[PDB]
Amino acid sequence: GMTEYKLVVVGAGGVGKSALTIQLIQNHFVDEYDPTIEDSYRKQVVIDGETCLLDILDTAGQEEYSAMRDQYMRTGEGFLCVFAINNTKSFEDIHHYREQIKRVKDSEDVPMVLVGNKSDLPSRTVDTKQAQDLARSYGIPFIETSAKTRQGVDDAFYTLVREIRKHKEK
Ligand SMILES: Nc1nc2c(ncn2[C@@H]2O[C@H](COP(=O)(O)OP(=O)(O)O)[C@@H](O)[C@H]2O)c(=O)[nH]1
Ligand SMILES: [Mg+2]
Repeated sequence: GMTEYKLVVVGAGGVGKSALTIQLIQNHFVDEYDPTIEDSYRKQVVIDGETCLLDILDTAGQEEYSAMRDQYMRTGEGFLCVFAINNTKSFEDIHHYREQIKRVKDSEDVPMVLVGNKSDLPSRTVDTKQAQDLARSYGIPFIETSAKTRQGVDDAFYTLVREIRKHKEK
């Protein structure tokens, strides 16, 4: 089969994980989607000339059993850590997601991208400078997205793929 990249979208409820995933996969903005639904989506894409499959888990938080969380984190190759630029708590929550993924994968080298979503809104509590500082501290890219307008969306996911490639070549 063509190469598959197993991506996982994490972040607080309300940041736009589902909207980002559906915009990536289907090229439409779904502005109401139950925050408690967790599902995987697939799309065949071309990234830097490589035809590949993205297998994307749109997470929704706690699981029936924590073992289910640990399972998807171990299976997942790269993580989109999403906050909303107008929600400081969601940004603070990134610290927890960063830690939890590393802790489960038992790794200090996990492909991730920091995503600040909802960039179409003028309302903002997290300045780009602050988000860049966090991404720098993690050694990962930072991308601002709007799932609403699709700005930055392919970049966020394709950049994550490129981070996975960097990890795999070691
Ligand atoms: N303006 C704007 N609203 C967004 C964006 N992404 C998501 N939303 C809205 O934010 C809310 C939460 O989005 P959702 O995708 O359900 O977030 P999730 O809980 O992280 O899956 C919904 O009201 C969406 O319409 C965005 O980029 N811009
Ligand atoms: Mg959702």
